[PDB]
Amino acid sequence: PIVQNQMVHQCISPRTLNAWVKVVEEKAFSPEVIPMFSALSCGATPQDLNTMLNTVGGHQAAMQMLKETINEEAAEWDRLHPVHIAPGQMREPRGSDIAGTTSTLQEQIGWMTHNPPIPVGEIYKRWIILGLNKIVRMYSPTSILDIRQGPKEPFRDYVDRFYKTLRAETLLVQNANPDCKTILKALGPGATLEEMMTACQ
Amino acid sequence: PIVQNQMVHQCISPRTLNAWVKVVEEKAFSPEVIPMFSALSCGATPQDLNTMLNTVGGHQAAMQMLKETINEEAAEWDRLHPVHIAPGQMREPRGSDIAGTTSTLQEQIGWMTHNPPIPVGEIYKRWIILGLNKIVRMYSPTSILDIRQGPKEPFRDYVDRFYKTLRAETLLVQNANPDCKTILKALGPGATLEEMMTACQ
Amino acid sequence: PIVQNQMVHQCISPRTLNAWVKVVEEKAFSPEVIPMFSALSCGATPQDLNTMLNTVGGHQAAMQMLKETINEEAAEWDRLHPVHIAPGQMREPRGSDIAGTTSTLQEQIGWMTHNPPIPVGEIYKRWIILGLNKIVRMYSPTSILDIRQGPKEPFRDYVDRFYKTLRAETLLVQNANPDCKTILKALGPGATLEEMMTACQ
Amino acid sequence: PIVQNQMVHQCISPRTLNAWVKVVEEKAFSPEVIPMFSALSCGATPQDLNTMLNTVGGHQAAMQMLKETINEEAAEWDRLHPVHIAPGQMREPRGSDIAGTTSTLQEQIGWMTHNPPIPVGEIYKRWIILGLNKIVRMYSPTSILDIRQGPKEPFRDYVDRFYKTLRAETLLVQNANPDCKTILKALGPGATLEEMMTACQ
Amino acid sequence: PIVQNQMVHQCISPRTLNAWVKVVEEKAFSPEVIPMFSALSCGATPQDLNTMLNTVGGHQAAMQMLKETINEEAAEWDRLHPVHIAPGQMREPRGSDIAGTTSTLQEQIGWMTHNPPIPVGEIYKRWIILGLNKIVRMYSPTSILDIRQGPKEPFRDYVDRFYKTLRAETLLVQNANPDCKTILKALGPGATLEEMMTACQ
Amino acid sequence: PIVQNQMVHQCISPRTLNAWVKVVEEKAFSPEVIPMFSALSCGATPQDLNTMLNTVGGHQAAMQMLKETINEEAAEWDRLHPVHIAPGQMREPRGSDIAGTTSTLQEQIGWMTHNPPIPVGEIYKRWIILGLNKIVRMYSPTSILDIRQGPKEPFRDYVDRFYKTLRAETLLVQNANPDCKTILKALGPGATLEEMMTACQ
Ligand SMILES: O=C1N[C@@H](c2ccc(O)cc2)c2c(-c3ccccc3)n[nH]c21
Ligand SMILES: O=C1N[C@@H](c2ccc(O)cc2)c2c(-c3ccccc3)n[nH]c21
Ligand SMILES: O=C1N[C@@H](c2ccc(O)cc2)c2c(-c3ccccc3)n[nH]c21
Ligand SMILES: O=C1N[C@@H](c2ccc(O)cc2)c2c(-c3ccccc3)n[nH]c21
Ligand SMILES: O=C1N[C@@H](c2ccc(O)cc2)c2c(-c3ccccc3)n[nH]c21
Ligand SMILES: O=C1N[C@@H](c2ccc(O)cc2)c2c(-c3ccccc3)n[nH]c21
Repeated sequence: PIVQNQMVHQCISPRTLNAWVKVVEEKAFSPEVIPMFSALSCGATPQDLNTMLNTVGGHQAAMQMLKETINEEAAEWDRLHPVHIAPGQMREPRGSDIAGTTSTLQEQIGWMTHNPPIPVGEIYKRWIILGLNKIVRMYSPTSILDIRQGPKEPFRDYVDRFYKTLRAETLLVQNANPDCKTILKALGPGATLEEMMTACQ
Repeated sequence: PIVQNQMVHQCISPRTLNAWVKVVEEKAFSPEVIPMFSALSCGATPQDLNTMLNTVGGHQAAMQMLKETINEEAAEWDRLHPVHIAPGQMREPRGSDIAGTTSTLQEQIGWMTHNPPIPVGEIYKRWIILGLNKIVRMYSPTSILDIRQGPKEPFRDYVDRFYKTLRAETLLVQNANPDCKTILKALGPGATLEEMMTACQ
Repeated sequence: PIVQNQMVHQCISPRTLNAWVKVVEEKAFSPEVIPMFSALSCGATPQDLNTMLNTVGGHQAAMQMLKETINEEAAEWDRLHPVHIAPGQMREPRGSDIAGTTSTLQEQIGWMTHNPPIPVGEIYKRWIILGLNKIVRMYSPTSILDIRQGPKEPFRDYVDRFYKTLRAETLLVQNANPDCKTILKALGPGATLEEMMTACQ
Repeated sequence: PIVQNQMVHQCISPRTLNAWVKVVEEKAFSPEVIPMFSALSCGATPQDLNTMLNTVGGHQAAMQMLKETINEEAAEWDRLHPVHIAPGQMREPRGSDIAGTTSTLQEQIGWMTHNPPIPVGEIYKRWIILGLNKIVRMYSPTSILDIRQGPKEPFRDYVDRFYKTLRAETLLVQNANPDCKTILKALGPGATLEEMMTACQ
Repeated sequence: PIVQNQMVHQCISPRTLNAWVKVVEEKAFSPEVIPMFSALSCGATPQDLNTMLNTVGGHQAAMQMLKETINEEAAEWDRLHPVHIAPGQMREPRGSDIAGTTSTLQEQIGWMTHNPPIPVGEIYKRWIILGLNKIVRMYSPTSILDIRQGPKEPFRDYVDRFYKTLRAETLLVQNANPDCKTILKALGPGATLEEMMTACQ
Repeated sequence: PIVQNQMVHQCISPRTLNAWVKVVEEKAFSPEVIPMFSALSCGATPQDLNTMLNTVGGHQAAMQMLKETINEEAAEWDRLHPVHIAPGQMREPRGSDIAGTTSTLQEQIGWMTHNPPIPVGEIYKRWIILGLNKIVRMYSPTSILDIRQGPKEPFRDYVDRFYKTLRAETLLVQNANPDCKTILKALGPGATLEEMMTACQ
C-alpha cells in the first residue's frame, strides 16, 4: 500500500494476504466479502489489488467475469480521458495503466502521491467492487419472492433470511405466516421493524 | 482510525477486522459484545464504523433495526443543527454525513482533526451503540421474573444467571429457593452481595 | 493505555482485549488471573480498565461484587479528598471519576499526564485488584485444613495442592501421610522445603 | 528485505518465512502460489529469495528444474552484460551474483540502493517466477481439451474448472453439455461470460 | 521491560505473557524452559520477572522453593551491600528491593537506567535462574546411572536419552549394549561422539 | 539481535523463539531446517544463537555433536588469532568469546557495531551451520544408491525422492525403471530435467 511515515510505499503484509485468501475460502461471494475486500485493500496500489485478486485459487469463472467488467470500465476511462513523452515527466494513465496491466509500481506510486494526486488505487478498486457486486448478485441462490416465513419459524429467523437475501439481490408482511401476518396488520401502517419483531415475538 | 504519529489516518487492521467478525459470530448480541465493539472501534472514522458493521454476515434483521435507530438519530442531528459553499472551506456535517453515507473519508478526516474538532466518529459510535443496546435487550431470551434458584442449584450459579439476565434486560432474595431464602432473611437489611453469597455457600 | 512516543494515549489492542477475555474463560477466578489482569492493564486508563471488565461475558455475580468493593473504595476516596470551576483548568477527581463513571477520556488523560501526575489508572486498578482478591478467596473451593497427603500420593503432588489452596485462601508436616511424616520429623526443625521434598522423594 | 526507514536492510520476518512454507505445503504448485510468492518476496534481496526457496522441504524435482531455468537466465545475463577491481568501488554483478551465489549481502545491499539502482532482487525474482511458471504448467494435471461439462453439472462449476485448467496451462461452448450448448448458440456471437452463465443457470 | 527508543520502560506484551505461561504448561520444568524464560525476560524489570512468575498457575511447590532460594540470595546481597534519605536522591537497593517486593517500578526504572547503571533486573534474574536450576535438577525423574542402551535400541536414541538426563542432572560406552560396546572399544580412545554414533549406526 | 533504528541491540522476539522451537519439533534435522535457522537468526548475537540452540528440548545427542564441531572451530580461531588489558578499551575475541561462552552481551554488542566491525554473530553462525550440516548428513536415513524408481511409481515422485536424498547426503537414468529408462536413453545426452520429466510423464 501507500501510507504516511510523507506518502511512501509499504509492502502488502502476510496478515493482509492471508486474511483475504481465507475470507474468500470461507465465505466465497457472500455479500459481506465486499466490505472486507475494501478494508483489506485500504491504501492499495493497482499492483496490490491485482496481487489480492491473483492469490485467489478457486472461483475462476468469477475472476474471469471480473476481468470483463474491468475491461468495460477501462474502455470508458479511455473514452473519457484519451492518453496523449517529455523526459522525466509524468505520463497520463490509460485504462490498462489503472488496472495495473501496463503500469509499473513506480508509475503507480508517482500518480498516487502526485500533487494533485491521481488516485489510481481508488479508481481501480471502484471498478473491481463494481464487478464484485455483479457476481454477488449472480451467485445469490434465492429470490426474495421465495423467502417466506414457515408455520413454526420464529419471526426473527425469517427476517434474518429476508434481509440476507435482499442484500445479495410491506413485502415482509405479505411473506409472513398467517399468525404473525394478522398481528402485523393490527399494528397498522408506519410500524418500525423493531415494533413488528416485538409484536411477533 | 485516526491516531497520533499529529493526528493522521491509519488503515483499519486485519486483526481488528477479524476480531469484530469473530466476536459477532461467537457471541451474537450477548451484552458484552457492545464494549468489545466500542474498544475495537477506538479512534474510528464513520467509514471504519460502517466497515465493521458491513463485514458482519448474519443478523441482517438486527442490522436493519440498527439502520432505523441511526436514521432516527440523524433526523435529530438535522433538527438540532441544520446544514447551511465557500471554496476550499470545511462544510457542516449533516446526519447522513456523520453516518458516513454522504461524506468522504477526507471530509471525515477534516472534521475530526479540525481545531476545534467535530468528533463525527464518536457521535456516530454513540448512535450505533444506542441502536445496539436496543437489540441486546430485544434478543435477551429470559425475563428477570423467570430467573429463580432451583432447589439444588448453588446460590452462586443462580446469581450469575440473575445479573446476566439483568444486564441484557431484594428481588434476588424473593427468587432464591426456600433454604437460602431463610438464611438471607436472617441476615437482615443492608447485607452486601458478598455476605449473602457466603451465607448461602 | 498511556505510553511514551511524551506521554500519549494509545488504543487498547485486539491482542490485549482477546488475551484478557480468554484468560477469564479458561481460568475463571483462579489466583493467577490477578497478575495477568494487572500485566494486561499496564498503563491503562480507567476507561481501559472498565473496557476489560465489561468484555467479560459470564461471572456477573462476581462483577457485581466487584462494583460493591469499588463503590466502598470510592466513598473512602471522597472521604479523604473532597472535590471542591475555573475556565480551562483541571478539576479534582472524585471517586466516580477515578472509576471512569463520571470522567471523560480527556479528563483521564489530563490527570495521568499532568505534572505532578494524578495516577487515576493505578488508583483504580488498586481498587479493582482489591475487589478481585476478595473474589479469588471466595471462589476457592477447598480449605487448607482439608488438604492432606493421600497414602500413595507423591509428596510433590501434595505440596502443589497445599500451596495452591493456600494462594487462593509446620501444618505441611501435620497433613503429610504417616510414612513421609516420620521422615520429616527425623529432619528436625529448620528444614527447607527443598530438603523436605527430597527426603520424601 | 530492503525498505524505507532511506533504504535499509530489514530481516525477513518469521511471519513471512512461515507464510511461504505453509502456502507451498498446502497448495504445492497450484497457479495462485506464484502471486503469493511474489507478494511475500516484496523488496527481497537475492539472499531473501534463496532463503524462501531453501526453506521448502519437498518438491526437490521442481527446485532442481528451477535451478536449471535460473542457470539459463544467468548465462543470458552474462551474454548481455560481461563483467569486467578499483579499491572501495562497486563491482559489476554477473549472473551468479544476481542469483545470490557469488554475491554477499553487503554487495547486494550496495547494488539495490545505489543511485542509479541495479535492482538485483527484481531481476532475480523475474528469473525465479519464469522458472516457477514452467513448473506450474508441467504439474497441471488436466488438459483443457478434457474439461467438458457433465450432463448434470451446473454450468458455473464447469466454467470454474475450465478457467482453472486454463490458468495452469468459443471452446467453452463446444465443451458445454447438449442442453446448455443449445441455449448458448441461441444467444449468438458477442455474448459475455456473465450472459452465458445467466442463460445456463 | 526497559528498551531503547534513550532507555525507557515498555509494557510486557500479551505475546510474551502468553509465551511464558504456555511453555510452563507444556514443558513444566524440563531443562530447556530455563533459556526460554531468560529470553522472554530480556530487558525485564523486577516487576516483570515477578509478573511472569505470578502468572504461572500450577507448580506452587516449585514456586515456593523458588522464593526460598530468592530469600537466601537476598540475605547475601544485604550481607555484601548494607543499605544506609536525601530529598529527590536515589536510594540504595536492598535484597527485597531487587526482588521487586519493597521497590516501586519508578525506583526500579531509576536504578536500571542510572549512570552508572545498577542492573536490578539482571541481578534478580540470576537469583531466579539459580533457583530454577535447583528445581530442574530435583524434578529430573531418571538418574544417569539408569540410562543404559536396550538390546534393540538404536544407538542414537540411547545417546539422546543419555544427554537429556545429563542436562537435567566413557560412561556412555559402559552403558551401551554389548554389540555396540564392542564396536566402541575397537575405536580406541579419543573417538568423537560423531565417530562413535557412525560406528554404531 | 542487532538491527538499525544506528546499530542497536533488540530483544529476540517470542515469534522468533517459537518459530525455531516448532521447526525443530516438526522437521528435526531435515535439510531445510538449516536455511530456516539461518533466517530466524538474522542479525543474531552469540547470546541469541546460544539462546535458540538452548531452547531445543530433544536431540541432545545432536546438540552434543554440535558442541564438538564448535570446539574444533574455536581452537582453529585461536590458532589463527591468538588473543593478547588497557582501561576502557575493546579486547580481542577468542574462540570461546565468539561462541558466547566467555563473552558478555556488551562485549558482543561492542565487537559487532565497532568500526571496523568484528562480526562475531556471523562467524559463530558459520561454525553452528557447519556443525548442523554434519548432523543433517548423519541423520539422512537413505543412501542415494537405494533411491530407485518403482515399476508403477510416477517419474516425478521418484525424482522428488532422488534430490531429497541427495540434498541430505546420469545416475538418475540408471535408477529409473525399465520403461522410463528406455525413453530417457532415446532422448540422448544433454537433455534437461524438464525434458526428461515430460518424456516420462
Ligand atoms: O495485470 C492485471 N490486470 C488485471 C486484468 C487482467 C486481464 C483483464 O482482462 C482485466 C484485468 C489483472 C488481474 C486480475 C485477476 C483476476 C481478476 C481481475 C484482475 N491480475 N492481474 C492483472
Ligand atoms: O453508508 C452507510 N451508512 C450506514 C447506513 C445506511 C443506511 C441507513 O438507513 C442507515 C445507515 C451504513 C451501514 C450500515 C450497515 C449496517 C448497520 C448500520 C449501518 N453500512 N454502510 C452504511
Ligand atoms: O463506568 C463504569 N464504572 C464502573 C462501575 C459501575 C458501577 C459501579 O457500581 C461501580 C463501578 C464500571 C464497570 C464495571 C463493570 C464490571 C465490574 C466493575 C466495574 N463498567 N463500567 C463501569
Ligand atoms: O546460492 C544459491 N543460488 C541458487 C542457485 C543454486 C544453484 C543453481 O544451479 C542455481 C541457483 C540457490 C538456491 C536455490 C534453491 C532452490 C531453487 C532455486 C535456487 N538456494 N540457494 C542458492
Ligand atoms: O513481590 C514479590 N517478591 C517475590 C517474592 C515473594 C516472596 C518471597 O519469599 C520471595 C520472593 C515475588 C514473587 C514470586 C512468585 C513466585 C516465585 C518467586 C517469586 N511474586 N511476587 C513477588
Ligand atoms: O555458552 C555456550 N557456549 C556454547 C557451547 C557450550 C559448550 C561447548 O562445548 C560448545 C559450545 C553453548 C550452547 C550450545 C548449546 C547447544 C549446542 C551448541 C551450543 N549453549 N550455550 C552455550
